[PDB]
Amino acid sequence: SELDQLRQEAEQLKNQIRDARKACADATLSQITNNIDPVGRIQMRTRRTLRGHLAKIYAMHWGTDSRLLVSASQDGKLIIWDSYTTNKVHAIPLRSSWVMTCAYAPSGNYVACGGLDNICSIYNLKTREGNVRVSRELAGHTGYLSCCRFLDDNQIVTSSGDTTCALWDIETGQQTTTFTGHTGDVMSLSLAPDTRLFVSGACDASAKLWDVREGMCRQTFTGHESDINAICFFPNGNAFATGSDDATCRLFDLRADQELMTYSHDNIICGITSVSFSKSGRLLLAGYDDFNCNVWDALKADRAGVLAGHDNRVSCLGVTDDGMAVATGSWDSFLKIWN
Amino acid sequence: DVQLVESGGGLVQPGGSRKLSCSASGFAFSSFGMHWVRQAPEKGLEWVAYISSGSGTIYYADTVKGRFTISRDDPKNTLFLQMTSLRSEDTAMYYCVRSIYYYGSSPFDFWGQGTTLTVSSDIVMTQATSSVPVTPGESVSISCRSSKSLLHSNGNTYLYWFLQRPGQSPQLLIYRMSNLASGVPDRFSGSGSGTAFTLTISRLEAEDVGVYYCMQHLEYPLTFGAGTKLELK
Amino acid sequence: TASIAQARKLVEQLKMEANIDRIKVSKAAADLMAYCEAHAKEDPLLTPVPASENPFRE
Amino acid sequence: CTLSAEDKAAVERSKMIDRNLREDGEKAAREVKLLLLGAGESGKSTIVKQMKIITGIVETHFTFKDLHFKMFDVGGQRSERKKWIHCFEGVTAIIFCVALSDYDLVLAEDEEMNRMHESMKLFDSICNNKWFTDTSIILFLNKKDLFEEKIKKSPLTICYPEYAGSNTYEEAAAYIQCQFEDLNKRKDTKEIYTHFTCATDTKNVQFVFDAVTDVIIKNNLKDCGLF
Amino acid sequence: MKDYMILSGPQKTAVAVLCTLLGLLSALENVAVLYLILSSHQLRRKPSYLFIGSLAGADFLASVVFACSFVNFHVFHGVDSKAVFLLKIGSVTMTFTASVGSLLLTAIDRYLCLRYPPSYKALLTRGRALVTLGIMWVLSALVSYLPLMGWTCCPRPCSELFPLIPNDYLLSWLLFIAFLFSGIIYTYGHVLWKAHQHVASLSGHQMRLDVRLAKTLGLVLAVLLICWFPVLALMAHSLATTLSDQVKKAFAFCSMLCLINSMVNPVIYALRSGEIRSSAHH
Ligand SMILES: CCCCCCC(C)(C)c1ccc([C@@H]2C[C@H](O)CC[C@H]2CCCO)c(O)c1
Repeated sequence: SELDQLRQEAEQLKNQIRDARKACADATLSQITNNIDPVGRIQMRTRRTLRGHLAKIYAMHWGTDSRLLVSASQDGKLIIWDSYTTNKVHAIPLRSSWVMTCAYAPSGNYVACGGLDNICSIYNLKTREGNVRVSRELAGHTGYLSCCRFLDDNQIVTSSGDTTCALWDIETGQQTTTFTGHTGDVMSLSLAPDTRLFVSGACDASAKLWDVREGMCRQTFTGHESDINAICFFPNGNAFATGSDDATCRLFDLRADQELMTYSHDNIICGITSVSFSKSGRLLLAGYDDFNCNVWDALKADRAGVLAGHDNRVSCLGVTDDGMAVATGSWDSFLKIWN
Repeated sequence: DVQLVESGGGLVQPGGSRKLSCSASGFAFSSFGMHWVRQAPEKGLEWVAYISSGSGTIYYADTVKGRFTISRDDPKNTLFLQMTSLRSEDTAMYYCVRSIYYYGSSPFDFWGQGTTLTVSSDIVMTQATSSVPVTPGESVSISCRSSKSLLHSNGNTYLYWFLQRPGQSPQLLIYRMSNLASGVPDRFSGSGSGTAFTLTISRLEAEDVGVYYCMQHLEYPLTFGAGTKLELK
Repeated sequence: TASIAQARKLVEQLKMEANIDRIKVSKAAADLMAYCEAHAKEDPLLTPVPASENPFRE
Repeated sequence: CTLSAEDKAAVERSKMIDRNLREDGEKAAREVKLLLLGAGESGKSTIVKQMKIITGIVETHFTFKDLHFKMFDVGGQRSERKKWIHCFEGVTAIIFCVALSDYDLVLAEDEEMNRMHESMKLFDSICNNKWFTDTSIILFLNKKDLFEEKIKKSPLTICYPEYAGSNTYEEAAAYIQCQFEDLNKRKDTKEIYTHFTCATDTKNVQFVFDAVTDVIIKNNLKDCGLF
Repeated sequence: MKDYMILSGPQKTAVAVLCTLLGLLSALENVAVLYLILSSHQLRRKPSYLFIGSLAGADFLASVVFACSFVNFHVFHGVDSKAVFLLKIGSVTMTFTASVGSLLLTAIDRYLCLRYPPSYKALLTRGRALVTLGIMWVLSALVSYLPLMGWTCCPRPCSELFPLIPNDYLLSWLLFIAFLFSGIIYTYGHVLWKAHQHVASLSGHQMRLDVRLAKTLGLVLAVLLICWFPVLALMAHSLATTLSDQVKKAFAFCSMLCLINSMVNPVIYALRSGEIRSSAHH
């Protein structure tokens, strides 16, 4: 009587949104960027290899200084490497050896990690006692934490496998603003440069944009045909790129509320695990699971180059804040710095 | 809290042998490299010895090389300095110094309390200002010079600023310059040009008086310049 | 009763997503195009940096 | 050596960290990692109670014959399995527990599919998974006595219509075992070790130790180029 | 030393073509397996496969040096200088002894694969693989290059079968390699016994592992003791008597059993490995 009416109303709204998006597609990003000189071949070499892990590396995150990066591996260790000297600054033992995320705080005082234990553990790097202590174990998620990101030293956003994203108060240790709306498992979230909005790519083939103080989903982005595994904002903050299991990267723009262009190749039939943008936003480095990472031009579908040198699936890669290096962490226990 | 209680000093006849023990509590002694710093009854600070984590690297001063030995016992959280054939030049206050070395670390951040002991090619660090009078609320500028440039090829210039209040152990103010120690206020600031270095305090209080020591960590042995005494008017 | 409330939340979310203001792709694409052109000089990946200024020399 | 004193001490600290990491890796490499993947509640707790101890994921530690073990009761995840099942790639074996009493019961949630058919589907899904091609499976068929009394009082044709054997316990158990083992499409790079356990059984740990030693010996022989 | 080159006749062409053919193809097989192991970039991290590579390299060196020296010294009748003929004999003996030592290293690796299953990865690591391999190479070098250092057959008459080497040293090295075959024939005894113990223990609750190990190890040992027993037996028997019959010619013919063992080393050892087969296919 009413459930069918509600479903019909939802379908009519969905068609209305689809009609509205089409009216805004006067041109395409590929058509506009036709008269632009291609970036050409990008020959990035493995400058410095970071060895010492003994298991599969599932996540890494650079620091603000663009010199220190953290690495999370299945062996229960969290090494803070010094990329300039290939030095292990810290080795953090973990109570849970199953980790899927690790985040470096902008100030460098704290690092986070999480995984199948369903707890985000915040570790205090610089203190007295000369050790790294578990500052806070954030609990409340009912699923594995796929990705966590620091807003500041006290607020952290976490995505988990309960189809829910959460915003935490580290000092209080209590979930502050739950983010509901996803249908499948949330696999990755990225924070905007202004730390105001964040987009989470879930296993429902959709990426949703959220507002921090409001908890509402401003707008949802669809177009993928498989599970979204990676996500990353444009440096501007008005667009983001998603990585899925269908060998496809899609650049969604927030203001037009639709997809700009698709980075797909017929040769590639694997999935995509990690996606990041360069400092200028022209190159989209996507970490595929066919032992390779592909450097995609953001404005043109052409592939600039391929980052080869990993003997297993590439699981995590991110560009430094100054854009001077790319560090790809793969399933084989090695991190490679590329420039 | 973090503390370093050191004992084992006293009246020693010349030519004897007495060892110093430094008990470490409130921090991970194993991961910290420990130093011994001397202080004559009325002279400046002098570096003595240094033992790293795991005793991998051990260094001595030229005046104590082959004569003193330094060792640590990590399970017992203690530091040892066995001194042999003590002379009249060893009568001084020996300080237990805590140091760590990673990127962004703060070496020489914590000091002991002193051990009263009495006996019956190196970079020269200079501070011209022996005494400086000042009133509270003013601004000072303590100047220290080096005989060799301390700006390494990696961009890190190795100079450390310490403050020794009357009757208290030295406290780290500013490690490799333009870096503020964890705990000291924002009044202190340091700058330099490879050879000439300065420390500036914006506003002075009654607790900022004492003697300021500049130290170099570019290469062993570590050398302390003669301190600059700050006295109220 | 069990799911009649869930559908209303979905309808409200779709209503909120529908009323947002949208700009044409031509304006949106130009802004990304303009952003890349302005910041192209300060992109070490796009334009290789001389070894003197490259921290990862070896 | 074109390095400052602090740089040399940082290198020394990195070497000590690497030494500790190597020690931890040597300690962990001598431990056996097992993944517990029982279907629902088909006697998944009786086995861990029998093995003793010496939140989404549960780790059970027990030592037998100076050998450390690592069981991971990951069934309390309630998420999409294939998004985290590759974390367990490289475990020595998978301990799959199936209750033989489920041949009469029907899943409450569905009320249509037999519980043992659901267990068979889960076994098929996990045995032929790409991440677990070379990982042997230790099959546990619990509820021996309750299945005994059922098969004495009730027939097995409800769960397996294409059954020709008698109602005796031995033939029924053999048929269930061969039906479960037939689901293994990797007859060459995998082995299934099957044991029938009850509530009072105490040789389950010894059976698991034998199976794990067999798996490790086969892996070592393959690694040393002898197979 | 002309009496040592007593083998001649129309069979010279046959022995020459046999020597050159076996040496060429054995060197080809050994260099192919060496390249396949090195270029894989994954077999290097495996301690067993570097022992297999040591076997391959020792076999390649042995085949090349033995074939070249034999064709230069016997079929071509090119007499060598007394200073360098001893060096060439030392080189061929060093390569042969290193090959046997690599066989024993693979044997003890296969033993450790069963005696300490869970700790096998940690007991023999990549770092420890070379230190035991390097010591074997130099030890096999010194026992064979001892004549090069200070031994010029000064005491006791030189052996009849081997020119310019004493009967005293012949028993000395043969004892060294007899103990070296003693190790390889004993550790495989423990591998087959510990497999027998393990197979029976698991079958108690409810033989293929025993059968497979028996087949592979029996093939290895049968090849070794059918390609090395004749020459060692002749060497041991030559100590007692002068042995100046056609037995020296028979020894010259059967010395190519060493090259036969060299040919069969890859097929038996590496080509049997699944990873070698996969890497060769790819
Ligand atoms: C003498 C130290 C041990 C040698 C072991 C190798 C082997 C038993 C196979 C052997 C060595 C030498 C010969 C020939 C004996 C002839 O009297 C003179 C030429 C020798 C070969 C030179 C090139 O290696 C041999 O047939 C088998």
